[PDB]
Amino acid sequence: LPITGSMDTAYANSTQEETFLTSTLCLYYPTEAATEINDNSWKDTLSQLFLTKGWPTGSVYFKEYTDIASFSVDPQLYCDYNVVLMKYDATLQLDMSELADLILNEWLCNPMDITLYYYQQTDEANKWISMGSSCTIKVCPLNTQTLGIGCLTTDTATFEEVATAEKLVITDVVDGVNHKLDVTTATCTIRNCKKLGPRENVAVIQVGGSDVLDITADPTTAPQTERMMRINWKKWWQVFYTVVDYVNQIIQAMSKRSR
Amino acid sequence: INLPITGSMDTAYANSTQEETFLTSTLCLYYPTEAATEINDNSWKDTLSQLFLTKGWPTGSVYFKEYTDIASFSVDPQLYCDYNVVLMKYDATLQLDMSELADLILNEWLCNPMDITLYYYQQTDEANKWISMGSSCTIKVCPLNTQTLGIGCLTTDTATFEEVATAEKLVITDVVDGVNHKLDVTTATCTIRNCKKLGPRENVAVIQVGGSDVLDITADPTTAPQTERMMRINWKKWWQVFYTVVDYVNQIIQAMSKRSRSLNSAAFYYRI
Amino acid sequence: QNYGINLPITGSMDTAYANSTQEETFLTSTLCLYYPTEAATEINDNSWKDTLSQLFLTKGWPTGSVYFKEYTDIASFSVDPQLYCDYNVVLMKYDATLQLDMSELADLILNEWLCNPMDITLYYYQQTDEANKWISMGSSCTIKVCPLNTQTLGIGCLTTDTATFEEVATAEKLVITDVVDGVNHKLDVTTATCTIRNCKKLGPRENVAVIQVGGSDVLDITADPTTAPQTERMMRINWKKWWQVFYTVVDYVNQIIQAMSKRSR
Amino acid sequence: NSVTVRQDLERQLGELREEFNALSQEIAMSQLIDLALLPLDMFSMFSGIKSTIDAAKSMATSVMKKFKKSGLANSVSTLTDSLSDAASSISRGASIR
Amino acid sequence: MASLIYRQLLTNSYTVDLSDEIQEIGSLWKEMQYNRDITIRFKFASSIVKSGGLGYKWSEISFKPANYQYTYTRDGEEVTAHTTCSVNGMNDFNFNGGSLPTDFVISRYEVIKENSYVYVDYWDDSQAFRNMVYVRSLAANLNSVICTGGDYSFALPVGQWPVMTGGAVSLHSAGVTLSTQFTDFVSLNSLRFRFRLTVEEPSFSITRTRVSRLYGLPAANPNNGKEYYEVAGRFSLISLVPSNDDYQTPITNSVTVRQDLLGELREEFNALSQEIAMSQLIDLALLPLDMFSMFSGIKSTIDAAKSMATSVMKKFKKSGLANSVSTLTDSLSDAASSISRGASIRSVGSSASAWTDVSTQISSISTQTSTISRRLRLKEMATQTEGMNFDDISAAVLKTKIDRSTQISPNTLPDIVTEASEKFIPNRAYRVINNDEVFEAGTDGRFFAYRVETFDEIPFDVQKFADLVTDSPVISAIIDFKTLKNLNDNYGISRQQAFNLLRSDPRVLREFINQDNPIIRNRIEQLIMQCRL
Amino acid sequence: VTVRQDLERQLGELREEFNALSQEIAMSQLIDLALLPLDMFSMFSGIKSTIDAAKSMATSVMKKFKKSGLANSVSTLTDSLSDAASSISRGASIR
Amino acid sequence: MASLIYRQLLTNSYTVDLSDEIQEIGSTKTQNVTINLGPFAQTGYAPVN
Ligand SMILES: *[C@@H]1O[C@H](CO)[C@@H](O)[C@H](O)[C@H]1NC(C)=O
Ligand SMILES: *[C@@H]1O[C@H](CO)[C@@H](O)[C@H](O)[C@H]1NC(C)=O
Ligand SMILES: *[C@@H]1O[C@H](CO)[C@@H](O)[C@H](O)[C@H]1NC(C)=O
Ligand SMILES: *[C@@H]1O[C@H](CO)[C@@H](O)[C@H](O)[C@H]1NC(C)=O
Ligand SMILES: [Ca+2]
Ligand SMILES: [Ca+2]
Ligand SMILES: [Ca+2]
Ligand SMILES: [Ca+2]
Ligand SMILES: [Ca+2]
Ligand SMILES: [Ca+2]
Ligand SMILES: [Ca+2]
Ligand SMILES: [Ca+2]
Ligand SMILES: [Ca+2]
Repeated sequence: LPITGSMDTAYANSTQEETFLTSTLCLYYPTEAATEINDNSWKDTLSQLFLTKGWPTGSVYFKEYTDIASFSVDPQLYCDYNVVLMKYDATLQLDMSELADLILNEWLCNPMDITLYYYQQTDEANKWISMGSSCTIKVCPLNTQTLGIGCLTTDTATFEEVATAEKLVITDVVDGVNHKLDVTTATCTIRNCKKLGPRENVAVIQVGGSDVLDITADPTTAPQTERMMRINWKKWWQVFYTVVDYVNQIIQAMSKRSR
Repeated sequence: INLPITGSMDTAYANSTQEETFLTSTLCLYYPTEAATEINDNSWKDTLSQLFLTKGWPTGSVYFKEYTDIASFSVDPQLYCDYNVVLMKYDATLQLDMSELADLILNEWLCNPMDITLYYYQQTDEANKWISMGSSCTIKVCPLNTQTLGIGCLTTDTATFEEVATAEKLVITDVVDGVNHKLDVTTATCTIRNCKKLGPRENVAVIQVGGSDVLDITADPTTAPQTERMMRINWKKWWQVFYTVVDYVNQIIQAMSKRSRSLNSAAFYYRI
Repeated sequence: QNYGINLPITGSMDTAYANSTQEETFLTSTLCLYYPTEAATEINDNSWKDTLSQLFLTKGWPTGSVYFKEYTDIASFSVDPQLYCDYNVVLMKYDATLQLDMSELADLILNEWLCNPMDITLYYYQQTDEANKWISMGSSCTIKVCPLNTQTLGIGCLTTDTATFEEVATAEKLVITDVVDGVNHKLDVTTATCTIRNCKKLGPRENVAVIQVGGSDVLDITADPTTAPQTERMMRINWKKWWQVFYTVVDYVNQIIQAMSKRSR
Repeated sequence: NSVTVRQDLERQLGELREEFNALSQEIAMSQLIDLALLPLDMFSMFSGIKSTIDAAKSMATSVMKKFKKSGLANSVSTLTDSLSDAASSISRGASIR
Repeated sequence: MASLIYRQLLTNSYTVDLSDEIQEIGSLWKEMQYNRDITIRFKFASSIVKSGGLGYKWSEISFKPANYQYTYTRDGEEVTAHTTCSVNGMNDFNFNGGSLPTDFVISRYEVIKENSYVYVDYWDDSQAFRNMVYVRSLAANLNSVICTGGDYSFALPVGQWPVMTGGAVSLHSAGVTLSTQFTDFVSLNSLRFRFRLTVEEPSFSITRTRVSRLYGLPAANPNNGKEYYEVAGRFSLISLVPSNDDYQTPITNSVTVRQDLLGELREEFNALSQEIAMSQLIDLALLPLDMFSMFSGIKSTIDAAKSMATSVMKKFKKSGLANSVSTLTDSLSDAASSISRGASIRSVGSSASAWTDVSTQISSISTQTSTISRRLRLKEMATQTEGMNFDDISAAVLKTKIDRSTQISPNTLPDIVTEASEKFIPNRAYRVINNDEVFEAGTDGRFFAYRVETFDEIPFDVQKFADLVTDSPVISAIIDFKTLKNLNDNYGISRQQAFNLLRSDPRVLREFINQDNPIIRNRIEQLIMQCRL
Repeated sequence: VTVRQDLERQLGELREEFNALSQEIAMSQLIDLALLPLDMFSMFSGIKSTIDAAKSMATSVMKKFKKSGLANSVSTLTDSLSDAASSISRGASIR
Repeated sequence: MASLIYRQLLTNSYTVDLSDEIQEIGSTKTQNVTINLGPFAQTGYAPVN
């Protein structure tokens, strides 16, 4: 619907200190942090600290995850404010970028029946996301009369391999050709997903090296958003105290979902 | 041309030059051997051609020029195409090499030969550098003073000269601008040229297949810019990289613009 | 300084002719000669270059503006000729058996070609206009062509048996091929020792000057068999020695450079 | 006798739309209005286009079989059905007024 | 428009000839949801026929139909299935080493290439393959298979063996149709797919001969020892189960239909006649209801949707209407040509005109008028009229009845369209205007001359009415003089309204019909009740 | 082998028959017939005897019809109109 | 006229069905291709033991 307004009105009070009381926060930290900390009451400690900023005790949740890939496998983020702490690993750069591309952006996902149907991408945002314990995907484009191009529609060895033993994959192929696929359906499920407007409710925080995340598959933007943040670390208590102290900035950089 | 141009802001003109050429574009990829190694296919070039055909490029317009290594490619890079894309892998031990390659191909250079022995050269502006190409270029430099003596070096003992390149194929050397230097180079295996930087080359596009943006095209440390035709990708396979390039070549081509100065095959003009 | 564009120029007919830019263009330009090894061989002198330079110095060309660049033979010169100067002269010996190669050399250097690459393993190529030719360089090029019909099948040749292809070159160091414009050709070439490039002949290069040393004028630059022109920078001489030729060039270097004109591109 | 004569891929309809958007506006108006008073029947409309094909296998039928799947034709049939139904006996829907 | 549809049927009659050629050289309702899954396991056969002599020569190595019967799992039930595979359109090669009795000769052997097509009839004991008696749509998406030829040795009693090897083609699914398997006492309805062949890399060859680098698949050993080739996919099918009051969905489709035989279709039409309205009918009688728009709203069966328009046309060009049209055209042509020996039958008019040649007379002016009016029905579908063009109203009634009538079928709509076109408004009148003097006429032997402004009769000037109706445009008598005068008397009428009613304008017609004028409602209801069949 | 001409003498005899039947035509009835929308059926039903179970005459005549001056001129005209509509920079170069 | 072309496409839509009937029937009633052998005769060796 349409929305009118004016410029003569005055600014209202600070919704902070009320959004905190009527919202929830959810940190997602790696097991390395719990290990290095080596304490059982650090959650109670951090909640009592948040209680000074105003976040009550029954509003902050900590949801451990053993590894970035195990997290990327069906991440069920259901909270009113989500923060993720992500270690940096050159060997895991594309995986920790696909995780970002998955959580930061909101996806309209339909299922996929490979064995019975052949699919194509329409626009630049209709991608193929596969999740599971070990995915191994191969693709063979086709021509107008269902013949392979550098591949054979039956001989799986002639297919083109794009993923190997990946727990999460985000596949973009040429938009306008019908592809046949070969996927380890036993261990991985694959969906055809159109990227809608971003998810303004999650905030990635990269604990280590330089900014590497390229959400945009197009290699021209390489944008860095407001809720893709960075930190340099040598311990984890410093990271968590920094998060605590600058949570208001994080929650100003995040905005509750519309859907 | 010196004469002026005019325009407007209300018109919808539609009146413009129409002509013909080689068939409305050409494109040339420069991919590393590692890509075809990982792929292990002998039909992938034709596959990519028939893919590009969906994006509009006809059969005889796309080309691939395999290059074994960044240094080998830096040694006399002969680009003669109407659009050039350069996939380039990340290696923290090669930052300077793959920034010199960028500063060479992205920018347009005007180079004059140099005779080390008979003469002692110098730089005038902040754009008059010395580029050396070959198989192994070991360069050494001695600045000089008003009375044609040395400064922390000796005109006779080459060991006293100050070293700036060791076992490099491509070197782009910038020294203090306004003093005469004496040089010692492996002239048998390398050729050095006094080059001047001109307006950029809008016909090439670098694509860092791997790690974060590092290329400091501008030798001055204050700018550290990043151009529209300086791209980055995150990769774990090469088929996905090529499918990405093909699905998003129209943006690459919107970022690249055909040349203006003239036609040429190398990465620099010769004007003696 | 609007580069990359082409604008209407204007002038008048009342302006007077300005001064002679000669005696300044010589100083701010460079002249490169390309002589054959036979010349220095006959001569048998080590200081002939300094001699010709001190002679040019009388005509106006200063000492280090002149350059001499030897070449053993016309074919070795045809192999990737890299002419990078501001005024090039090329002294060319006549041989009735080398006529086609020394005409291809002329058609390659006198003109300015816009050259795109070529890959034979993937595509089948066709020509579009009468100036879109295929120039092949290397040490020994053996080029064979098989034209195709509308339905991608050969004409008097088979697309597998390379022996049935039609041969246009046989171990040539430089070749310039024109074929029927409107038909796709499949090619066989010695890619290892030869590079082929699809080139379009643009307007001519006014920066070089060929000087035939011996026989009658034969060079047919224009591939079409109707023009057979003789351009202004296509010179002839009759010779029995080489010192006389070099003295002639030096004495008439001003007419040569008037026939030449600094490049556009 | 070959492996097979493949049929090369054709376009991305996005890019074909962009080819039209490149031929956005340079049509002449006198000539267009003179063109839009002509019965440009099937022969006239499918003869001149690109002047090169061997098959000729009823491309008018090939475009008709995609023409009768779209909104226009379905709307025409919907209108005719509505007219016939409403005429014959059919109750007017509460939303219909 | 609504008569343009008849004109278009007559025009496009030329397709009936090629349709019959094709057929010769070839030879309340509900909906149920297939799009069920299937897996087709099949195989080829061969037929080898050797010649006599010493045993070095064969005269045929050809393909042959091949049945197969197996079982597989689907949705947790073991279903028994049965396939039948055959081929069509193959290249017959031959090898010949000489005319001597000891030289290797294969006089004819078949190879399937891209110009061939294989057919795989399929059947199982599921419910779909007994419910598929009335289909609305059928289409299947199946994966491809790559079928390769195996080693085959020719049994030469003397010398070395020729070894047939290589060869391969790819079957992709393209095309689904119905078929039947004929058993001894009953018949089975089956679903035959058509795969197209795409040649592949392995080149067939005949060792110890001058045959090599020859692609395709021959009939020697197409299976390469494989017990069968297996494709897998989904088949999408829509049904026309004749269900009822909205419960008790059938199974096995539980019906018979009118194939056991019009006597009751006429009664259906005579029940649907008067329910039709008038304002909306006039709104529909101005629409060019061309073939698509006339045959779109029919929820046809899979065969009727393919041949409905041609089906009605092949009977529409057999009728009194078409024959009378051809007779009129032949009369006109023979009159324009035969003048020297001119047919002097009759001419009520200035000169001889085929529109004014009375004949077959088994009052004189009444007879002449009726005979001249029996050709204005041809003027109607010859586009020399001006008004509501009665055949248009007939076609509107037709299109308004065949979208409601339950009893419509492929064999049934043909000759119903024609009986309609022939028996809708049998008696009908027409008029011609000249210098503000209207001359009417009707096939019932009635004529009326009258002035436009002040309706008062006049002697009917024959030999002038004919001279006018021959060339001048004609109009229809929807608003005929009797009702027109009743209207001008009771419902006092204006000059423009009267001129438009003479011209039979739908605007003024529908305006009166919305003003609730019984002297027009009665006439239109009479026209409907005459459009009865 | 293949022939190089055929049907010419039959076509000549039919030419003579047409150029001898032309004169006996009448004018009034011809003007009466020239206002008739003589569709395919109207033109091909009233043949003299429908001589013997002929093929589809519409297709038979059309496969020759679309090779002649009339149809090629129609195509040329439509192509010229489209080419003139396409570009504006040419400057109405047909004079 | 220039919209009569759309009206004509609609009107002549019925021929899609005839074309599908061609496609389905001709492929069941196609005649096996027969090759014209070359002007030579593919002779070889004799039966060797
Ligand atoms: C907003 O803040 C001002 C000053 O802190 C306070 O006076 C006012 O009451 C606040 N607004 C509301 C709605 O309470
Ligand atoms: C471009 O063409 C249009 C119409 O042909 C004309 O009105 C306009 O003036 C032209 N542009 C210029 C700069 O003259
Ligand atoms: C032009 O030439 C004349 C004649 O030699 C000379 O006097 C004059 O100085 C020249 N112009 C200039 C600007 O030197
Ligand atoms: C007869 O028709 C009228 C309207 O046409 C309808 O209202 C009525 O119900 C019908 N009679 C029966 C018995 O259905
Ligand atoms: Ca991944
Ligand atoms: Ca995409
Ligand atoms: Ca492959
Ligand atoms: Ca370097
Ligand atoms: Ca030193
Ligand atoms: Ca410097
Ligand atoms: Ca040569
Ligand atoms: Ca040519
Ligand atoms: Ca040959």
